[PDB]
Amino acid sequence: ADSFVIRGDEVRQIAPGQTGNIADYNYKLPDDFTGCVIAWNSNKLDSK
Amino acid sequence: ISSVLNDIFSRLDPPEAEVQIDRLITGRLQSLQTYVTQQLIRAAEIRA
Repeated sequence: ADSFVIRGDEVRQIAPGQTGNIADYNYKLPDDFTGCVIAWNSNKLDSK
Repeated sequence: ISSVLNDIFSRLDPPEAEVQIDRLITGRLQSLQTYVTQQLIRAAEIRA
């Protein structure tokens, strides 16, 4: 299991076989990947 | 969508690219199979 926080409209860029700044330079996924991916909003608990 | 493997790979994401690769590979295999079958049939009359 892995956990982190991203800026919000890069959530679709996490998926396998996709490119961009975040998924290119900080977290990459293998081509053949089986696990599940989860996300939710933390504005009220995180932005200040 | 296209008849060039590297074009498929560059333009699409790995799953969909795999789908196209399988499509082309099955088509080419079946075509070669037809060639071999006709040739086998012809060889029999040549031998007669």
